[PDB]
Amino acid sequence: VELTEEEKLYISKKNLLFKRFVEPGRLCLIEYGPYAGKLCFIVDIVTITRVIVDGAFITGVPRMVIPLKRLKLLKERIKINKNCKSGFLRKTVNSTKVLEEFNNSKLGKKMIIKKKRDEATDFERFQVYFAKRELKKKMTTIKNKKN
Amino acid sequence: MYKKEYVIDCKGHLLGRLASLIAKELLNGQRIVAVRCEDINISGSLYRNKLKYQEFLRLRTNTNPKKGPLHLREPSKILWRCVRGMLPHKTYKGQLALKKLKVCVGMPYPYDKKKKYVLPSALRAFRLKKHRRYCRLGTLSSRVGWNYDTLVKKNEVLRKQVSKAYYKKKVNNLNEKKEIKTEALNLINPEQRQVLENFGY
Amino acid sequence: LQAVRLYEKGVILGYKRSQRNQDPNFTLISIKNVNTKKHAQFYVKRVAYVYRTTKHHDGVKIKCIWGKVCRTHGNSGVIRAKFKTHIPPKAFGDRVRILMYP
Amino acid sequence: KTIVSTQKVLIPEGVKVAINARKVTVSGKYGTLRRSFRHLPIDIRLNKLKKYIKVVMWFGVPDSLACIRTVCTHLKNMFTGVTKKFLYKMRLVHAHFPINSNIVDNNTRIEIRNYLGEKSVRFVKALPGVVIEKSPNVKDEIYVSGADIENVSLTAALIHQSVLCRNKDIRKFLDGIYVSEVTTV
Amino acid sequence: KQIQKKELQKINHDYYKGVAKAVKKKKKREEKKAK
Amino acid sequence: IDNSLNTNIHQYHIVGRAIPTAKDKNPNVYRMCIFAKNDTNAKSRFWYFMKKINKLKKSNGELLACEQIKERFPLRVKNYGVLLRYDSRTGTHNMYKEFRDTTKEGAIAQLYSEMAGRHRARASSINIIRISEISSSLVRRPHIKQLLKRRLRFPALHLPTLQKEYRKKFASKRPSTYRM
RNA sequence: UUGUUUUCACUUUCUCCCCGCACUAAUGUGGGGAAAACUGGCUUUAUUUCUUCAAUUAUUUUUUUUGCUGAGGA
RNA sequence: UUGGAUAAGGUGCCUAAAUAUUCGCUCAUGAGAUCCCAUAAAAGGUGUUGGUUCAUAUGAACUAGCCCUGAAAAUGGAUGGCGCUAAAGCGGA
Repeated sequence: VELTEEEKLYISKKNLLFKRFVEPGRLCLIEYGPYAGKLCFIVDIVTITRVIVDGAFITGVPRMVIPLKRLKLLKERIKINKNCKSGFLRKTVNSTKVLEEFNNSKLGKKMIIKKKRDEATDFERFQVYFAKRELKKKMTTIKNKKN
Repeated sequence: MYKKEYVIDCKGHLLGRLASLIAKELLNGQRIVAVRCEDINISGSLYRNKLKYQEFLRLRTNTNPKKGPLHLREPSKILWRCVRGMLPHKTYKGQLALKKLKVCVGMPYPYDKKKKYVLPSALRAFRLKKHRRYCRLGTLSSRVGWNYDTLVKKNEVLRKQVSKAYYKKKVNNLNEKKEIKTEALNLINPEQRQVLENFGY
Repeated sequence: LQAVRLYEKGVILGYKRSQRNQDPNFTLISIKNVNTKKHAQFYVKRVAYVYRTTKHHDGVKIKCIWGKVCRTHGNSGVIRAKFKTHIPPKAFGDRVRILMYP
Repeated sequence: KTIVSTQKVLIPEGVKVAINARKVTVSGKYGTLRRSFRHLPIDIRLNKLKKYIKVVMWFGVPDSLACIRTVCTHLKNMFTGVTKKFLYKMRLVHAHFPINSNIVDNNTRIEIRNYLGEKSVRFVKALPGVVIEKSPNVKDEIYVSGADIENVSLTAALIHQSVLCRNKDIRKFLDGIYVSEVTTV
Repeated sequence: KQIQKKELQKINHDYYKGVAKAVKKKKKREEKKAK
Repeated sequence: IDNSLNTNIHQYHIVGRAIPTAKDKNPNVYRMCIFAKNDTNAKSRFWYFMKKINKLKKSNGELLACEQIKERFPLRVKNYGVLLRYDSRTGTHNMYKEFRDTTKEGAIAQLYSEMAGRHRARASSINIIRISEISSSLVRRPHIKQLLKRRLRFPALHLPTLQKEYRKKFASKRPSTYRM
């Protein structure tokens, strides 16, 4: 009593016009208010527009309630229980290594490189400038040769 | 605000909010130009806007229509007059602010080859619930007597063909330059390659 | 190229205003990329206004007015500047330098 | 207020469908139809492997919840009209002046005369995709056939509305052309 | 502070118990006045 | 925690008594829990309720206890049924409503916003009564019924709200409210 | 004439069964039933920097960046 | 006179300051936007939001918020204008 290959391929190609649901355990990026700029995990739901949120203690954010308008839902997801709490959440987040998945897509890489870039100092800035000028000389040589 | 000029594409924008942003930019000595005014949108029903403009046309000074409040019909001048009324045009500073603004219906030539900017405070999808009636200002102008719409549309498609040609050519160029850069990345010293790779440059 | 700047550009707005009530004591200054008050407070520094003249004044064609940025104004990163002399209102919209020193 | 509502429309046997962001085109044995839905916040999922279409709407109030059945019924009528043609049977009424009907211009632009003996031409155009003739059964009988329910109904309504009189008591002067039957071919 | 914590639990518990009894009495009076 | 996000309502517990008199030696001490902004407003509202129900005011009475009731668990989901008494511009009604959130404070704040939005009933024209937690089974309003389904999930159609740091006046090209 | 005591009815699931057997918004699902107990809750020991020590009030303590003024002359 | 911090009042532009947050309502083919202050009623509405009372997710009867009708005057006309619908309207926090 199953559906084999039909079911698998169909689901895949079906492709839901809406992904990134708000199912409990989603990964979100707060983008308004003082906490904005950190990763968090949705625990459960209190209503349509108001929702709880609590990342594990890795990201450094306790358990409060934040209006959903400030959230930004992300691609990834974990599989916590509805009644889960900060302890088991910190267990399962490192069990799954979801944040490693996060900082490997385009957005995560952009975020971490932006952090390092605006953290960087004047010496690294000038190192980047000199490296870019060396690469520019190489590229103009290559392009002039290609003719 | 800090460039010699801005050029603003008017795709799916709201007249009032667009006028607000334009006027606030103008009052600080910054030159702004608007393009494709035929695509300005107005929140409300087409017939409600038609009725309001009908009342505007009804209004006229009785003594002499020559001194009458110029009704105008061109969408570009509609936006221009809205900004003028919204800006303190009766003073010298306000006159400078008003006359630092230039607009042309559809695309002209010297503006199709400069980057267009879109103001995210006036986009219809952002600032309107999807289930409430809206309008297209070009149709309103045609109703109130523009009679120059289909010409603008044909010019638009004629420009669109050349635009697609240019975009495909420049896409080819950019994809070639990216390959050149990635291939030439490894001829530099290891220190410079690591410097690039650390910050993704 | 040459002619380093090491300063940020700013635009002069009206004085410390209030509808139908002037107060030509301070000047309102807007900066390049600051947008919030929390980041506008970062600037308490000197400001140089440079303008041209039709004829020479002291052997050169350029004379300047100094001042200091006193305190942020409002929430959107606009600052109040106090100068040795009141800025003439001919200046609105021109560019002014906020110098890194001090 | 609710959050999630949905309906399911079965896809009939011989119809082929194609939807793209609520722009639907539907071919079949008896033509093709194209309808938009962009004026409605609606999600549509088309599973052509197991037929049917599922149409859902999120975060709705009854106002915008009403149109879900409008969409489902309109799609159902599209599929029925593309598998079997929509038809309307009209009858003409004449008391003392018999109505003259002339069918010209390759099944379009019928003319009517003699209605009260006016000796003036009353004619109406036909929407594209609509074919209108007179049935081989009864003289005052007229068949209208087509694919789109809206097109055929609009043609019938224009025929019905382009004949009425003026300043005559309709409660006794009962001549005119009306709608007898709705039918599927 | 465990003894004080027990006492506080007890006193607030008694407060809520009194409130709940008031709720139940009002509900019963409403049921009586219904008919 | 954000001061802008949080409201300013705290449950308060007040016990009071009339001054013992020669005519009546020992009066019946009263006790009551109410919602207000702070302790002073709590005392004022408590004494107003005294004046309206029992024959007693400030001068011929006094306070005994004034404490703050805080939640046992601030991060749980409950359901609250609250009875009201308000007066319209033309009459006076009572009605019973349901709400779902973390604490009674948020429930009362949400209720006040609901009244202001739906009946233009200004704050002084309201009276709260018999607010109590209720089970999932016995909730009486479908628009809170459906929230407690077995496994909820839904999309995120809410439009973006980015900081003042990035709410710039110009952009590169038109964004999309679709997002994910 | 209030306090005191009692009954049942209350949660997690990526657990399983029966009916629809693919019916879903759903990588699952509606309804009828089974399951312990990782989830969660409680009572113990040692720790708090692996992680919080919150929020408010009373009593104290500093700090980071800087604007304006410099009266008088004992 | 020189600085600081406020009152009433405002924070879309004019117009110095929030397209600020957050909670609900409102489609107006003559919407609405501060007391004095520059008019609107009796009666209605199967518009929509929330309630109460009854009857076996349905039928009725009520109830109050917004909105629509009622709603007509002469130089062309005014929430101050522009305009404003995920408000820059309404009632709050």
